[PDB]
Amino acid sequence: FFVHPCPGARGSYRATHRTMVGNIPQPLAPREFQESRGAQFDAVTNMTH
Amino acid sequence: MAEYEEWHKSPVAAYAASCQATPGAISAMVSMHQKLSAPSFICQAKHRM
Repeated sequence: FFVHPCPGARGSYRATHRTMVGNIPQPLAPREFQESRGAQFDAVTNMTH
Repeated sequence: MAEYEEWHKSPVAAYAASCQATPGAISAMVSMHQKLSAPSFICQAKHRM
């Protein structure tokens, strides 16, 4: 969400979709969580590095 | 070919696409070709497999 200041003098709230898991910020999806979520991507596909 | 006939059905190729290259997965394929017969079961239950 953000504030849209264009019409007249007041603003109104609008919204753009985040489209990804990674566009969740670091207070709500921290650095060691995205590391421990891609290590679960690894265990299911069983890819070879 | 129609794959409801051959000795290798679909989930044999689904195993080979998801392996690691470990030599324990070599002997898994040889242990995979047990033939599910009734006088095959005499062989493994004798040897405790």
